[PDB]
Amino acid sequence: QPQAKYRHDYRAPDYQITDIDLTFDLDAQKTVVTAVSQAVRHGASDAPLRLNGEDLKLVSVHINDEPWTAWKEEEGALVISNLPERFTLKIINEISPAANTALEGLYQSGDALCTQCEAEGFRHITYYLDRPDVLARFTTKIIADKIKYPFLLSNGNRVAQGELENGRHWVQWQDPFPKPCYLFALVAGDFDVLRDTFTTRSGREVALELYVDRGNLDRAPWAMTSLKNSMKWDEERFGLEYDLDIYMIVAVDFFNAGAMENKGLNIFNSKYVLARTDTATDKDYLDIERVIGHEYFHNWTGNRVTCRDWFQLSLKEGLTVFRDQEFSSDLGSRAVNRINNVRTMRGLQFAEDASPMAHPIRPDMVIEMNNFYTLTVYEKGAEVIRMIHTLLGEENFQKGMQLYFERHDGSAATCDDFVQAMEDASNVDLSHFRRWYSQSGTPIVTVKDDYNPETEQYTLTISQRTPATPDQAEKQPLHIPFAIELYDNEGKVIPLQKGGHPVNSVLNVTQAEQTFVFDNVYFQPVPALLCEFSAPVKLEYKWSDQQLTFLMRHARNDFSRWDAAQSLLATYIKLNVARHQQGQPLSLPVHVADAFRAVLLDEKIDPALAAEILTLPSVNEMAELFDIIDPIAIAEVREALTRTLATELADELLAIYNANYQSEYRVEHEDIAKRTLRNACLRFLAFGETHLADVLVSKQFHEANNMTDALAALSAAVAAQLPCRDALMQEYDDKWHQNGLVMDKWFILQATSPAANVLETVRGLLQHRSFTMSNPNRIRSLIGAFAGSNPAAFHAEDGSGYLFLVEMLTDLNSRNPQVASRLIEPLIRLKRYDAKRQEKMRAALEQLKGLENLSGDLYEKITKALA
Ligand code: NA
Ligand code: NA
Ligand code: NA
Ligand code: NA
Ligand code: NA
Ligand code: NA
Ligand code: NA
Ligand SMILES: [Zn+2]
Repeated sequence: QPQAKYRHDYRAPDYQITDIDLTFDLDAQKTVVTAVSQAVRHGASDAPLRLNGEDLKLVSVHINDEPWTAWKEEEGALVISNLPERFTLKIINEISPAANTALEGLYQSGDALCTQCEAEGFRHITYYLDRPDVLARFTTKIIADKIKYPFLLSNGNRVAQGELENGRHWVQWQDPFPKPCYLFALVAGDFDVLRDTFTTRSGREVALELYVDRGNLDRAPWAMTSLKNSMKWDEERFGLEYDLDIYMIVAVDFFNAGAMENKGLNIFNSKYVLARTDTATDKDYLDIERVIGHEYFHNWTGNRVTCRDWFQLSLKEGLTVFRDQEFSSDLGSRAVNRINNVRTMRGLQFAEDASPMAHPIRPDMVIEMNNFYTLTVYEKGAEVIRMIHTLLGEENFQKGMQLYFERHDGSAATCDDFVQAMEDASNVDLSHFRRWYSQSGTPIVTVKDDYNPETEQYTLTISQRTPATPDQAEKQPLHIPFAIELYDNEGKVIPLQKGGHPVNSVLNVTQAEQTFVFDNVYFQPVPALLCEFSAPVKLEYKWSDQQLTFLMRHARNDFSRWDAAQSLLATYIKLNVARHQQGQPLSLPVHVADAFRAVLLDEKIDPALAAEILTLPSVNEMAELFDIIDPIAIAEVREALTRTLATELADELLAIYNANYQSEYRVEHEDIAKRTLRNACLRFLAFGETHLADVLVSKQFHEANNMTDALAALSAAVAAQLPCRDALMQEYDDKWHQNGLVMDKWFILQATSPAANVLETVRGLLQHRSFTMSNPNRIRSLIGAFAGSNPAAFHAEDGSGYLFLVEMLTDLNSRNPQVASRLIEPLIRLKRYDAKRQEKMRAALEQLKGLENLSGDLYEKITKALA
């Protein structure tokens, strides 16, 4: 029942706050906050100051040290009337970190106290202008028990400290950069601290401090290393240096999201900090690197230039995601990064864009802004930034970055400001391109071709449309950069030209329908279309199998080779799902299996690329091939396809598995790539002849000298239901039960198991010694993984998965609505399923709609879903 807010309602605030002096008298049960703000009236003389506040106990209100009588509290607010044009506001209020189970505001993480203020959490700390176009200079004094909280941290530099009576002490911090309150942070606790330094290119020496729970210093150096790598890369690639003297990171165990870019004092979920080779996989290492980079990158794209309002979230997030992908891609394998980001787009983001929650990357309407930290705003947002990069090229794109910062450094900006900077600096016209900000849904691009041997011309007829979405009945054509390459019979690229002039290979597809003609095409080409996934679109082209296997062999970009393989598999995934619905077993032409045999035996192919080709689309990517999802058929077909390839390629699989053995473990990209290939081979081998598979898998688990290899073996034992499974699963538990992060991997394998009794096991794990409903990571690794990553069990025909999720959400709605709203997502996809499943999913949603004290977070999603 809160009301929707609308982007078109934006208005400049009636009051600004320029400076705020905060004091916290910290205690888990009762913290007392004193906030002295210097305010200035911009609006009308008679306009009251309206402060946001949630669950605060107001103690006093003074204006220039006069106790104020002209105020009132209303729902979510303190409204203060009859004010001068400039004045000092002082508010004292109380809060209770220990009661804060939602983990928004000031809360408790184990024995630590920490904050999360984005999007609107600072209002849970004191009454404030909790909107990101109000930027203020903060000073923060923190008073606490010295033994319990020996480290008292906030943004910026320490400027004062003292000791008090009765075992208390205090520290005061000042951050010279004006900031919106969402970037405020405070941490209090007892930590081990890893300290290091980075010297910027101009010579600024930056102290780096990573704070971790006592005992975890053995797991901190990789995050420190990645922080230095991120700082170096931002200098080399974007020309950006860190702007303060200290960079602090705190790893906390209780955190709803991944991490948070609070200026000078980032707060991280420990999953994105803590690694050592026996606890963390290669993928953990690269996610640490990604996320460390991402928060660092926000220092410019988010902090030095922030968001005018929350509808502009993608201005920081699309651009910072783009930056983290570029970082990862530059340091590591660009092809593997691009592949993975495309898998995410097509299999997860396209599903959101086809859901009741569909929105443009710059939303128009929001009820609960924490619901809009989405695949769309992030991943599609980054694809839009990448399109700009495609249209401008690197040099002009960097000119646009520089112009963006020159204009907006020190302020809150809009998506439109950013696009204008890019357009003005490059002289590329982005007026049509802007529609990508305002239109939801995934465009479908249909391509037909014609080769004319009399004129040696090749013609592409390209059409686009975006189907209506629930949020938008009106859709219009976009400016779609559509990259192509044309290949002759020997696999060489044909120069693109027309009328004697070269033609850019990025075509501008701007109309509902258009034709493009290329001259001097001396041989009928095989096209590579939408190269490097040049726009976030569904491609419709009538490929032959042979065109696709030809691209798998000859395409110049590794991405195109993988993508061609995906298009080849899509045909046969669809075929086999229809078969499955008719009771018929898997059918695959011999020449398809041969294409994958060729990948395995090709000596020149990068193993990173080979590994991706040999990784089948996930059940989520497979679901996107279909209008109506049959999750049981998809799961069974994926397995049958794995078993068919395991049998047909058994000898080649074992040979490549053995050839990529590595005795040394290194977190190095060539090594990672070999190991990904070897483990991609193991997945198939696990589905071969049982006794061979069992031996191979058990052996890898017991001989692994690193968690990447041990987990790959354990996961294969679960997936193929091998005899060794229960023993290996018990061993892992017995060894790792005290380590939450490591047990998350195990809860995911339990939740995603193909066993017939998976729900009964998942329910039993609610009582496991390593599980707790108080920890978001545990919740997501057991309950989220079941609902979101085991659609076949979640969607069991008896409706048991939906009932289970309802029960869990009934708890989480009151305990932690943000995590609840993450976990409801699979139920809101009901219209993609068959009538009988829809009926049960609607019944489940209607039960949740009637919960007493329904959170705004759930209410928004439930009302869209039931419409
Ligand atoms: Na201000
Ligand atoms: Na001040
Ligand atoms: Na309130
Ligand atoms: Na690279
Ligand atoms: Na054709
Ligand atoms: Na054709
Ligand atoms: Na437990
Ligand atoms: Zn971010």
